[PDB]
Amino acid sequence: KGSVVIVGRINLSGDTAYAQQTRGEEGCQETSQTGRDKNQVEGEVQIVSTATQTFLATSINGVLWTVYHGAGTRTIASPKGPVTQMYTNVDKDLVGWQAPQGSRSLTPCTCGSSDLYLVTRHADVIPVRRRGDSRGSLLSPRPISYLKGSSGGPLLCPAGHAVGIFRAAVSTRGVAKAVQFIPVESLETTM
Ligand SMILES: CC[C@@H]1[C@@H]2CN(C(=O)[C@H](C(C)(C)C)NC(=O)O[C@@H]3C[C@H]3CCCCCc3nc4ccc(OC)cc4nc3O2)[C@@H]1C(=O)N[C@]1(C(=O)NS(=O)(=O)C2(C)CC2)C[C@H]1C(F)F
Ligand SMILES: [Zn+2]
Repeated sequence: KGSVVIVGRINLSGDTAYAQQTRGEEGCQETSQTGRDKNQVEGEVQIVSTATQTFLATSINGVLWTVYHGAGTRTIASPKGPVTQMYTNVDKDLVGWQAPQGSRSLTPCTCGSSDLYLVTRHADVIPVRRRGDSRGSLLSPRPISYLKGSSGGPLLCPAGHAVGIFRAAVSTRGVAKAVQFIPVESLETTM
């Protein structure tokens, strides 16, 4: 199987969040096969792809994290070739690689806030009220299509620190009312 390939990023550096593509589909396919990606990486949230799926990956404490149901056991493409996973935990739906050079890492949240913000692959910043260790409710529910492809993205606190990794959606009749996530403390324990 090919490598996971970084194909873009969510720019959060300014006052406006927006998605940027850094590699098109043909270059993605070639890069997945070789595992050799010479593109410069920037930012905290990467848009990633395999031959068959696209989703997100988030750098926290020097590790690029994403979901097992997107990446499986795959390597990630890098300037020196394929890089093997540093963490794999199917029971948490969690994988991680060493963060690529040029990426910036989020810091784990320590403030205990229950007012969260989910960042999607379309650079929507969606307010979420935390409802448990691994769940939060959308303040404004919306069709699940708006969340598809955003697994591996971050939930952030009001200070912009990482609270969790988006894993699954709670959907009733196609409407997403809540999200389910990997708490950052599970990542910290993994580390
Ligand atoms: C394979 C999809 C996974 C499945 C089902 N799931 C759901 O969300 C479902 C749906 C009904 C919506 C389908 N909800 C749902 O279970 O809710 C109930 C409340 C929770 C409690 C259960 C959590 C289970 C998490 C999970 N652990 C796994 C572990 C190992 C594994 O090994 C193979 C596969 C695993 N699979 C898992 O979950 C996930 C999903 O779709 N995640 C999102 C996404 O965007 N993925 S993606 O980027 O498009 C992608 C698919 C390209 C990568 C965020 C949504 C976005 F769509 F909103
Ligand atoms: Zn915080």
